[PDB]
Amino acid sequence: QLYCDRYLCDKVVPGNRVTIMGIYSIKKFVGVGIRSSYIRVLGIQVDTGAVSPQEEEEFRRLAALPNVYEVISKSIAPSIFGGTDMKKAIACLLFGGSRKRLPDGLTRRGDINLLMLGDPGTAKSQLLKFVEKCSPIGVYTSGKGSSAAGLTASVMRDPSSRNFIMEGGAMVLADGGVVCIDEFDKMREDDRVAIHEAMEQQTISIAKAGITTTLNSRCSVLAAANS
Amino acid sequence: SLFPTIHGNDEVKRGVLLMLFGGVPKTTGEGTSLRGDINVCIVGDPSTAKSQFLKHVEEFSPRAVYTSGKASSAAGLTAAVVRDEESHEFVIEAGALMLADNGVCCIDEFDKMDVRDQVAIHEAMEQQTISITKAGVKATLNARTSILAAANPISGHYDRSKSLKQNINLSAPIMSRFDLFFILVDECNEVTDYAIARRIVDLHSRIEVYSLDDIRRYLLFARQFKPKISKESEDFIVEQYKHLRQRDGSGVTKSSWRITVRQLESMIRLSEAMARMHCCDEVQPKHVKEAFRLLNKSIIRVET
Amino acid sequence: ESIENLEDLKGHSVREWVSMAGPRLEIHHRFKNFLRTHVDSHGHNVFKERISDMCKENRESLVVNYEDLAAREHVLAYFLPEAPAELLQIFDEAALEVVLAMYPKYDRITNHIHVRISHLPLVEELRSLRQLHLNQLIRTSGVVTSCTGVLPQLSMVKYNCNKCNFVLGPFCQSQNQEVKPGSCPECQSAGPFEVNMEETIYQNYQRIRIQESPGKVAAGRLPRSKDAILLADLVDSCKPGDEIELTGIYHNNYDGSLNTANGFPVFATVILANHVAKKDNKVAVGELTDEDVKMITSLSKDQQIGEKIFASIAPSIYGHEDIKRGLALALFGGEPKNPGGKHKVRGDINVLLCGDPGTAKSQFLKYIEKVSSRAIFTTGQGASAVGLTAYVQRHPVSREWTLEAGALVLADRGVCLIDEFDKMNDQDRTSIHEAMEQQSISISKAGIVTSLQARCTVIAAANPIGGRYDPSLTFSENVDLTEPIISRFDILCVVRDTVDPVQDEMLARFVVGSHVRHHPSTYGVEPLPQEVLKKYIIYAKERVHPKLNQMDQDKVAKMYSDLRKESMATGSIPITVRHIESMIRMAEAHARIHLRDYVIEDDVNMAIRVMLESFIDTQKFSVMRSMRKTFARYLSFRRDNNELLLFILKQLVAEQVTYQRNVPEKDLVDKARQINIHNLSAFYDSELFRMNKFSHDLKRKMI
Ligand SMILES: Nc1ncnc2c1ncn2[C@@H]1O[C@H](COP(=O)(O)OP(=O)(O)NP(=O)(O)O)[C@@H](O)[C@H]1O
Ligand SMILES: Nc1ncnc2c1ncn2[C@@H]1O[C@H](COP(=O)(O)OP(=O)(O)NP(=O)(O)O)[C@@H](O)[C@H]1O
Ligand SMILES: [Mg+2]
Ligand SMILES: [Mg+2]
Ligand SMILES: [Zn+2]
Repeated sequence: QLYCDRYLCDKVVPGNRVTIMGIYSIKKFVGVGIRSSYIRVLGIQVDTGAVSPQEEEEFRRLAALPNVYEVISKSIAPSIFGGTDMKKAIACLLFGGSRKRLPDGLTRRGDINLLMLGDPGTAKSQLLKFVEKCSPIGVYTSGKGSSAAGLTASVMRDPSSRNFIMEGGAMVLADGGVVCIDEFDKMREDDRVAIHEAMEQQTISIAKAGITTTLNSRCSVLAAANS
Repeated sequence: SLFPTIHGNDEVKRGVLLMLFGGVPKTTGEGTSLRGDINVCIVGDPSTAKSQFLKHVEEFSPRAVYTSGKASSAAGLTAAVVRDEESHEFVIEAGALMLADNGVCCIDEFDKMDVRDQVAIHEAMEQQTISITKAGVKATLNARTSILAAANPISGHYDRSKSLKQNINLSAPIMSRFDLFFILVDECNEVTDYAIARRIVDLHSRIEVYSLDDIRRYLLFARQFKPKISKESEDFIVEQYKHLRQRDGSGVTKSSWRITVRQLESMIRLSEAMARMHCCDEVQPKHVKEAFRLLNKSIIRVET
Repeated sequence: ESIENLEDLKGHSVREWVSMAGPRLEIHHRFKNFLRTHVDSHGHNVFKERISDMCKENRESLVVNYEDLAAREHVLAYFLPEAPAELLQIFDEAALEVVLAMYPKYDRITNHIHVRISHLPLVEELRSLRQLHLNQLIRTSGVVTSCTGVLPQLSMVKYNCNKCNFVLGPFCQSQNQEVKPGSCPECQSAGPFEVNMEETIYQNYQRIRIQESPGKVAAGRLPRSKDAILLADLVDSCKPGDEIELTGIYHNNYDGSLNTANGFPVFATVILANHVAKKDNKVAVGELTDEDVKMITSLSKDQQIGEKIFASIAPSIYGHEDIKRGLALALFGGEPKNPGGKHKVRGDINVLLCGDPGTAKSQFLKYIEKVSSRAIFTTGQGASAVGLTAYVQRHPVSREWTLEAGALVLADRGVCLIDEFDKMNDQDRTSIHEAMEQQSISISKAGIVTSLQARCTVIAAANPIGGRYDPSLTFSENVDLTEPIISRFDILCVVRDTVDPVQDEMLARFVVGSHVRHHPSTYGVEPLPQEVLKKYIIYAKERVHPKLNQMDQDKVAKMYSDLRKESMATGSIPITVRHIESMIRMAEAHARIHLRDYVIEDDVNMAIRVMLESFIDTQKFSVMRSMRKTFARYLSFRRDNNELLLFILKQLVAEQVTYQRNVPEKDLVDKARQINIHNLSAFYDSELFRMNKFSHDLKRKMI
């Protein structure tokens, strides 16, 4: 348990990797002489969006040089021999298109969904494991290890309050990023059905337990499967 | 004395008696067990005395269990995993083999199991354990049990022209588990029918060599003996098993039992059971001869 | 000063007796002397070595064996189970001031040392605990079902006065009730108080629930259970699912909740732990002695060590030398790595034993379960997808969703054994893909989105279609498994019960020999003892990390390429990189078997041999001749190389004799270390130099 104070609030979100500097201390409100412990945070360091001007100059130079597309394609999964067109597709997925809101209010998704069917032992899972690492927001899931609620969103009773509350699945945790669904063909059909709204409309509409909302799922789905 | 109601079938009575006496269980130097319990299967038409054998065994022995191949519970011959609402948590319901641990499990309708039981029977028969690994429970459960199976052949009647493998639906891995196979076929003999009717009727009228309590005491006393294997009996066993394998090699190309090391160990266990019956200090060549006689007749009547 | 005594005679009770100052000091001196004078059977000062091995790692906990405490000091062993808390406190003090004699600066590292008693002979079944065992030291065994987190518990608490700055002096916290001051001595205000959180001394606390193991006595009956308290360094000694062996004080206290529940003055009970072992991790690298390391490293010097290790796996099984070899390579395992810090590849080796009934496949799996630590066993329909990988449940007391370890997570650095693998359901069988290659188990369920580590070597056994393997078909044509699951197994093994009367005689004689040998009462090399093998494996998997620097890249690449070419025409599946990496892992495993820090050409040859022999086994019987000739001639079935060393020896002898007429073993091995022929021992155990009348002697070095 962590305690964040004043300007440390909302400095980090779920799914982030951090180094926490703080004071290990007891909460001070089975067994008798026991006290629960927590860390009073006084410094947060995101271990991996505010860029420095020097970094911005580097990024502008990278965008300006003529072979940046080939440079990015070579940079994606450099340990993986071959598969250069698939690496280029992964580059397009990572950078993504542009979301557009049209005059009648309808929105078009900019995210790119990429399926990799094929033979085993062909570095598909390794490419997914690279993309999870490389994307600014990235969540890796096994298809067989997933569920409809766990992918999109779960409704559960809050133990301390008796209300039903929302829990973000992988597609909410990866909002603004990439979902890497490995062994995608092993999912049951009813669970693959759950992601249809989130893949295209980029929303998760929920009507369960009297709570009714439309969460955002602005994310790219990168999937791998065997024949 | 143990099978007075049964008419004939002396070889089957002898085999089931040896099943009651059983072989010596052993542990290798590497902490890995060697099976001592034998397993006996009795295939026959529904009109024959196959159920009578199982009923007599379960009436006689203590700690034994009778069950059908089909389960009267969520757990069957082997354990199953069930929630209990006292915790809404998974636990294991025990099956018939576990209830028959360190005992005898009589399984009627052996051919009509569920797939879960039929697969778990592979581990239970040989390794004498049931290894459950599901949500909320991981357990290697003990099933140190001798199994007395009763089976129905396909189409009811046992077809002598077909082999035993063609008669029953038991897979080859299952058939290798059993130490003895016995065949009961309903002959149309007039004298046999009269003898069966007479035995039933005069036994039913009588109710108003050894008693079952005496046999229980002798069996419990005899099972404490752990016969060794004499050198001459070792040579007899290895000679007879080499002869058995080369005899099977003469017809291995056709569909056949395709004998394995499990039948060598079945021969060893049967000789040990003979020595246990007579309370001998070690297995003798005569015990090996009787064990090989029973086993070899089982081979021949399985093949033919 | 207080005078020494005969200890065993007194009018007091044992607790009162050892509490008194005189006998307390005598006990202290006796345990000090026992630590500083106890010796092994060979005469090694045991506790000097143990204290040095403790102070090196800063473990601040000294393990003592009862079975030699009783040998050295009788009365201490007498009082220990009778008054354990008092005697263990005295032992702690004596051990502390022995350790501060051996390492005087160790008080900088820790101010207190705990004596942990092991091999206590008064073991008790968990359901057999009674009032007779209260406040006595017991030993029990059971599976850990529940654990709290590691929590800080008050041990020496100072209270700030409720109305002023004063700190009320230290109160020693108990496990029965929260100790309290009552009223302050500087000013007699009373009632509530504040703990001084900075000056108060805390200790680690963890409460576990243990119950009887499922296979021990619970034959359809519900198992009994007890709570245990782990303090200080004993926390994190165990996790749920651990078959632990627990020594501790059986302690009881008043509990009003139990009183109202039962309607009687019923006292709750708990085990104050003093030692936690595990009944599967019978040996560990943290417990290996210098003599164990010395005899392990002496065994590695033998050139026959590979054959000895292979012969030492499942020694009660005749034949199946290829199976024993593959299982040895999997049991030792390769080296995991992450080149560039961005690309993981597994080090563990997976094996599949396919074949017909009555061929000891399940017996091999049971042996591997027994020999290897952190091993688990499962079978067919008994396994499930969820149980194999991981399961999400309502937590029993919190009722919030919690993720829990499955089979491959509980064996995260061990072996998962899956017997009768062909008979699983497809949804159960496909669940292990991620665990078998990516060595993680990724779960996205009920709000939990996380990936667990599953760095597990999977060894599986199966039958082909119809039970009996037919040589008329390839492995792929009669196994019924698919390519994504087949290709994840580094080693494929085929066993066939084909008739051969001489081999049948040998096998049957060995089986009868095993049956008569193990009464309750192809090897040619003799095995290691299994205790030695367990020590060897656990040493080699931690103290050795084989590196790779050169493996004849073009040779392996050519081998893999034409292996792919031949496989395209037939029925087993070398998917591109998995078989290359299987060979790399097997070379690393062979180096680990030989305790080599760096992989050599012999290890690479062994890996190539294993891969190619397994591939040849998967072919049709008619095709094995052509396939075997193809790989054997060109692709490095490097049996021996005696001719070069023969003519090198003859050349050196010819030059030497010519020089003499107008130390030869050194002259021989100099040219042998110059040319790439360095394994000269084969030349000395080969007849080629013998019929040329050459011979060797390690002392004289003349040839
Ligand atoms: N072209 C390649 N370059 C480098 N490594 C590769 C290549 N192809 C396969 N591999 C390696 O092969 C192993 C298995 O790769 P993996 O990522 O599982 O491929 P996959 O097609 O996803 N396997 P699967 O889940 O059965 O479909 C890893 O160690 C990869 O690094
Ligand atoms: N070469 C052998 N040496 C010693 N015992 C053997 C040998 N081959 C088979 N056995 C014995 O055969 C028995 C059955 O072993 P088991 O491991 O169950 O075979 P299996 O390969 O699993 N057959 P299956 O379960 O039908 O696939 C055991 O008692 C083994 O000791
Ligand atoms: Mg994959
Ligand atoms: Mg088996
Ligand atoms: Zn005050």
